Amino acid sequence: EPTCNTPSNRACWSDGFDINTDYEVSTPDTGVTQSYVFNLTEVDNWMGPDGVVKEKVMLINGNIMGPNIVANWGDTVEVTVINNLVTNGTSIHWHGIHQKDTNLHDGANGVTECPIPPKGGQRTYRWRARQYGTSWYHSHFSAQYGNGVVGTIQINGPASLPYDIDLGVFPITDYYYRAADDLVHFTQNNAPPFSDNVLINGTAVNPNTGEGQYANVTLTPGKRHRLRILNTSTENHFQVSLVNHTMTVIAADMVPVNAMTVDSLFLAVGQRYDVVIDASRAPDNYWFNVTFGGQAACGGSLNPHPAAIFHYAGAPGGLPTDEGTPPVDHQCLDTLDVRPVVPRSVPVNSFVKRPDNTLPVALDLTGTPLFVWKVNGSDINVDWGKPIIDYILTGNTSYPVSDNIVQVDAVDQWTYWLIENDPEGPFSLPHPMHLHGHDFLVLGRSPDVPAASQQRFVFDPAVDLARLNGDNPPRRDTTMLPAGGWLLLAFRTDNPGAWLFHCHIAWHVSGGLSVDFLERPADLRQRISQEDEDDFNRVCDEWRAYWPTNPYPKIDSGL
Amino acid sequence: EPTCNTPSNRACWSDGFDINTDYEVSTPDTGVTQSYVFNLTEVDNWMGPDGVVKEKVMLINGNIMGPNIVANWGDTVEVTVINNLVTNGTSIHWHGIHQKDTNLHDGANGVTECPIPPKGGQRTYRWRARQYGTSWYHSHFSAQYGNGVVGTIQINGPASLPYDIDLGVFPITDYYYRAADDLVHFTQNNAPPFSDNVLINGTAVNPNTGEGQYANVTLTPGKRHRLRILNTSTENHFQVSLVNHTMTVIAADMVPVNAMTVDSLFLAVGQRYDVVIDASRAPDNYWFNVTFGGQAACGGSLNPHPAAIFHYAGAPGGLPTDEGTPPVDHQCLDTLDVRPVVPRSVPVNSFVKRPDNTLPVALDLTGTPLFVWKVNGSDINVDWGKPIIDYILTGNTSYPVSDNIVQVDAVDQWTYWLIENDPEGPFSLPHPMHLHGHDFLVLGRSPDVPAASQQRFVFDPAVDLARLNGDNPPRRDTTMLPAGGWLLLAFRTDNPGAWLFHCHIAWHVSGGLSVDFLERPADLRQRISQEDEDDFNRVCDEWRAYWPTNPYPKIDSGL
Ligand SMILES: *[C@@H]1O[C@H](CO)[C@@H](O[C@@H]2O[C@H](CO)[C@@H](O)[C@H](O)[C@H]2NC(C)=O)[C@H](O)[C@H]1NC(C)=O
Ligand SMILES: *[C@@H]1O[C@H](CO)[C@@H](O[C@@H]2O[C@H](CO)[C@@H](O)[C@H](O)[C@H]2NC(C)=O)[C@H](O)[C@H]1NC(C)=O
Ligand SMILES: *[C@@H]1O[C@H](CO)[C@@H](O[C@@H]2O[C@H](CO)[C@@H](O)[C@H](O)[C@H]2NC(C)=O)[C@H](O)[C@H]1NC(C)=O
Ligand SMILES: *[C@@H]1O[C@H](CO)[C@@H](O[C@@H]2O[C@H](CO)[C@@H](O)[C@H](O)[C@H]2NC(C)=O)[C@H](O)[C@H]1NC(C)=O
Ligand SMILES: *[C@@H]1O[C@H](CO)[C@@H](O)[C@H](O)[C@H]1NC(C)=O
Ligand SMILES: *[C@@H]1O[C@H](CO)[C@@H](O)[C@H](O)[C@H]1NC(C)=O
Ligand SMILES: *[C@@H]1O[C@H](CO)[C@@H](O)[C@H](O)[C@H]1NC(C)=O
Ligand SMILES: *[C@@H]1O[C@H](CO)[C@@H](O)[C@H](O)[C@H]1NC(C)=O
Ligand SMILES: *[C@@H]1O[C@H](CO)[C@@H](O)[C@H](O)[C@H]1NC(C)=O
Ligand SMILES: *[C@@H]1O[C@H](CO)[C@@H](O)[C@H](O)[C@H]1NC(C)=O
Ligand SMILES: *[C@@H]1O[C@H](CO)[C@@H](O)[C@H](O)[C@H]1NC(C)=O
Ligand SMILES: COc1cc(O)cc(OC)c1O
Ligand SMILES: COc1cc(O)cc(OC)c1O
Ligand SMILES: [Cl-]
Ligand SMILES: [Cl-]
Ligand SMILES: [Cu+2]
Ligand SMILES: [Cu+2]
Ligand SMILES: [Cu+2]
Ligand SMILES: [Cu+2]
Ligand SMILES: [Cu+2]
Ligand SMILES: [Cu+2]
Ligand SMILES: [Cu+2]
Ligand SMILES: [Cu+2]
Repeated sequence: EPTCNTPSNRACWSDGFDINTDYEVSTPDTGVTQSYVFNLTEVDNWMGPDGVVKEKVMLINGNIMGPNIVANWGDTVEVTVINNLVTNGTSIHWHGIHQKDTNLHDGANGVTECPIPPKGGQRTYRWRARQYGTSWYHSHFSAQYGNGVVGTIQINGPASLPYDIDLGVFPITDYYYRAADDLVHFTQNNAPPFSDNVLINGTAVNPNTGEGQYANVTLTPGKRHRLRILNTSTENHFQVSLVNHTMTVIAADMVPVNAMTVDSLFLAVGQRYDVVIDASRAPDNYWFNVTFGGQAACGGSLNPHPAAIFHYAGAPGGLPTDEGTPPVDHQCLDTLDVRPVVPRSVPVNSFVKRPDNTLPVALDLTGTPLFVWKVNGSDINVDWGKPIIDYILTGNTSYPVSDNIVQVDAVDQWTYWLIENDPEGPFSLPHPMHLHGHDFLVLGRSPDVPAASQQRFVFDPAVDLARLNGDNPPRRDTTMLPAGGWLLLAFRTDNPGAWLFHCHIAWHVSGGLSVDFLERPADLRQRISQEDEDDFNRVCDEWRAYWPTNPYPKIDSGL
Repeated sequence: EPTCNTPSNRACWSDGFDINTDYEVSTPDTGVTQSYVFNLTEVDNWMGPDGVVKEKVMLINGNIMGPNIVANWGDTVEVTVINNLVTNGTSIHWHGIHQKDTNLHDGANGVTECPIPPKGGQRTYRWRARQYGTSWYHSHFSAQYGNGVVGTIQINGPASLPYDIDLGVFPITDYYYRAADDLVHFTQNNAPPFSDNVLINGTAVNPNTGEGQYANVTLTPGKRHRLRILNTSTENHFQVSLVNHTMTVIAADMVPVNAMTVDSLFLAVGQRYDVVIDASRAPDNYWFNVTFGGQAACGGSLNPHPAAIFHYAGAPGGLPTDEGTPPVDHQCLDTLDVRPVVPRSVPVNSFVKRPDNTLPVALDLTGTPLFVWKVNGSDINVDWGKPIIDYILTGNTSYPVSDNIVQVDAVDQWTYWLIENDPEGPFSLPHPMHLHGHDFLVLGRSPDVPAASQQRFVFDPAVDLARLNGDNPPRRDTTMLPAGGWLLLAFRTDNPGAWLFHCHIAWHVSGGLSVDFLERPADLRQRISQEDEDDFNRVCDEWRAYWPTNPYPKIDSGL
């Protein structure tokens, strides 16, 4: 609960708690729990928001996304997930949510937990709100969030700007007619398709039948407005802009940033950015355009102009008439100009490339299926019925090779990670790289160049040390790995558990694009409570019980 | 020679020849032969126009391009080609030059001749210029033209518009510091690289050092000028545009067309557009920009802004100052609005797909190397030491698979060809499809989408007969095959010959992307002259004899 957060002062929140408070080491005690249930059901022949009937959808409480969770900073959020799907396991991952000492509530099935069984299994997740900002939650069961298992989190708190109205979440998703497993088998041997449409907060028009409707957001004239924009796509990466208006980014993912005003923004998959918009132009209807760039290397759509309408309150109705101007091609690259409100510094001199700090990504085309993704020479392939948490608990330390375990014992230390992008391969792609348990610092990346340019860059200290940023760099949970090049990441081992680090393109992690940071194993066995350990075996026993009866194979990594 | 061709009336040419004559059935008798020699040699460590030193080049008379051939409508062109390369054969193909019953001069090694042996090998081509306009010549000995065995052709004749100055040729080319064979070798297992630079009339600035010079054309203020723009690249497809000026296309490849005024034009490898430009703007310097569109699906260059300077005679020196606006994205597609001055009509109310009219193009990844191109189940591979003409002349009619033979017996009839671009494959790229011996009709294509939009079209009678056009359609020798799509074209069988039909990207034809039209083979043998026969046999003799002493392997189609 806030006591001094007001339109005129958003930086303050409670006594001793504000925009300057280091939220990773200090949280509010509110005593308040927001409770939620997620009841999942498979719908066949469902008539989607643009007119088109889909073969099958996977639906939370029978809507297009689940419940929009809202808690305040300091609260707890508890969610009982009941899986009334026909065949599918599930497991809800809370994206952006650090899980500080609650690794078991992470929802990375095969890693932190077995999936809840179909036809009625259930499980309560509970975690603390030690961050405030905009994130979201979705299935990590192979690519099922692409079927509909997904929604948003708003955990309210201080902002790095005053604003009058919080317009609330504005999520954006690529939207395909073919269901998520059809799409996985399809991308095992074939280039990912253009999305059939892009939904904006649930809705979009069919550029071919005219059915459906635009998102319609009403600005109070002369008021400033927080809008919380997200990319919930399985694959599209997006570029966004508001015709005749600037957007001032006040946070990226769930990390508040100094005010940074811009004409457009790239959001990858899993990215979010909260922004203020000042309704100070002429009363009217303005397009909100979704565009794309980086020469389709990070997706596009058969809808050639996905859009929403921003309508000033008092102005006539109907559609915008200024088409606007195209934004700068952002080239499948996020902006590294953002600067956290709450600093971090680490040194960006000393750097040595060695096998224990380096994650080489490589598309193997010489197997079956054609498109297989490998980190440090192995495609991930978790065991759904034998998560890493059952190894931890039963004391087994011989993790399979499939598991892609990257072991980190150092306690509370900064660790630097070189992620390499198939500099050697036949070709290289944009990958949206995202970390569970943690926000990383984006120390640096290989030169910014058009995405489809085939140029290949190997980290060199002679030239690349000079390019690193150790002084309050971007901190967030999702960033771009450059086409044919390299990302230099750093994270503080401040959270024992098994924490995935993967590309967030549903087809890519599906095909092998993951690691598993085993972060501080022995500490982790101790901080896992009896209620979690016990709930872990129940769900695991039932699943293992469920699994052999299931009429369909596992046909991908599990993630 | 012309007797009435003046700036005010370009349509006339001489007594009985004019812009309306059907140059495919009627030619001037001038009795004039224009003679040329091409003395080809290997130079190692050669400093290119942009200040950068290449490992190896193959040049014609010690320059970056060979003689600029020039002649009147009617004459003969007779070029002795003396091969003073170390290791490689050569065979100079005259591209856009139909070779009316001069098939053994077409310069397709493996098809119409053996390679001219290295170390003083020698052969003289003669063909009649029964077509005026702009085209070009280059090697066909695998990818050798990527090294410098290239140049251009201007057969003077009437035009579709009056103009005061012929600015003469302006060839545009991708420019790669690596040597052709290495590039071949590379693209066998890797996406093709963006060019290191683009040369315009033979020159470019290096955009990393500034060394070199811009191409620089003077305009006589107030005058109408004709520029004969060509795309001579191994790969890049280009978009061009003149800042603050229009261009009127008065010809396409060697087909004049009715005048068509545009803002910018797309040229695929091989293509040519003569245009008219009126220096009617303010006296100044303007950038002529080469840009790319179609989402790098057919091109890119690491020079961000290849440009030349169009300088108005009388205005001052220095660089153009108005940077201008990017042309439209032409999506890797040639324009089909173009109308030949001498029209052809065929029927388009009536088509049926069959094996015998259907070219299925296929990228095959299942083998060695990674990237093999297949048309109708087979990657072409010709035999430099037994050319299909040694078959026609030995009455041997048992052609290997490899040669990708297409027997068209019909005498002087329209034949229809459905070309399919891997609608089933893992992905599909545009291809510049080039027919030897003929100009084709472009009846049509799959409809026009973004080049990387992943869309797959199969020709459909129901839907696609209303998209065809038998009423004077673009006529030309190169046109685009759409990514995942199709193309329908036609030619008359008025030329007994063996005629390659292949994608002009050096890499893809090196890879297998060809067929061979064995056009009216019975007709062919009666028509080879004693001197053509014996000369073909001589060269074949010295090639077959040279070949066992060649130190490198053939690694590619041959072509
Ligand atoms: C989870 O959900 C769907 C249930 O429909 C499964 O997807 C189907 O897989 C079958 C068997 O491989 C295919 O033949 C169907 O085409 C798929 N249909 C759709 C609509 O995707 C998937 O197999 C399931 N995975 C598991 C292990 O339960
Ligand atoms: C914003 O979205 C709008 C509406 O979807 C886009 O407007 C379309 O513009 C195209 C492009 O010329 C027109 O042919 C359509 O008729 C427009 N739709 C409407 C309803 O006006 C708009 O172009 C987007 N603007 C930008 C920069 O992408
Ligand atoms: C054509 O000429 C070039 C002349 O060098 C040959 O190219 C070389 O090929 C060898 C053998 O694979 C390589 O080691 C060299 O690196 C190549 N040099 C360059 C710069 O490309 C090529 O083999 C010749 N081809 C034939 C068929 O004789
Ligand atoms: C056309 O070509 C010029 C040739 O390089 C490009 O213009 C710029 O080059 C100047 C040299 O004057 C540089 O300062 C700029 O960085 C380049 N222009 C920019 C930033 O766009 C030019 O852009 C090309 N323009 C067109 C018409 O698309
Ligand atoms: C899930 O929703 C269904 C409606 O389809 C309802 O019948 C059922 O009781 C719900 N499950 C639970 C335990 O909430
Ligand atoms: C959007 O909603 C507002 C407020 O209720 C209304 O003024 C307007 O009619 C709507 N316009 C659109 C985008 O269709
Ligand atoms: C990559 O695997 C190698 C070789 O097996 C191992 O020595 C190395 O430390 C691994 N690196 C990472 C980053 O896990
Ligand atoms: C070819 O050019 C060379 C120099 O490169 C010259 O020596 C030679 O005489 C010329 N050869 C012929 C046959 O024209
Ligand atoms: C082409 O370059 C040549 C030099 O070989 C020059 O004489 C000519 O005028 C150039 N063409 C144009 C259009 O500038
Ligand atoms: C281009 O040539 C013209 C005509 O000779 C001259 O006026 C102009 O200064 C030249 N410009 C450059 C940059 O070389
Ligand atoms: C394609 O191949 C088949 C042989 O399977 C043949 O029947 C057909 O004539 C071929 N099509 C063309 C145009 O070559
Ligand atoms: C733009 O995205 C892709 C293009 C491709 O060509 C292949 C892929 O996966 C194997 C891709 O993801
Ligand atoms: C843009 O052109 C290509 C892209 C690719 O990714 C592979 C290729 O194989 C030849 C290509 O030609
Ligand atoms: Cl996370
Ligand atoms: Cl030709
Ligand atoms: Cu996520
Ligand atoms: Cu996550
Ligand atoms: Cu990826
Ligand atoms: Cu994840
Ligand atoms: Cu050619
Ligand atoms: Cu040709
Ligand atoms: Cu091709
Ligand atoms: Cu050819």
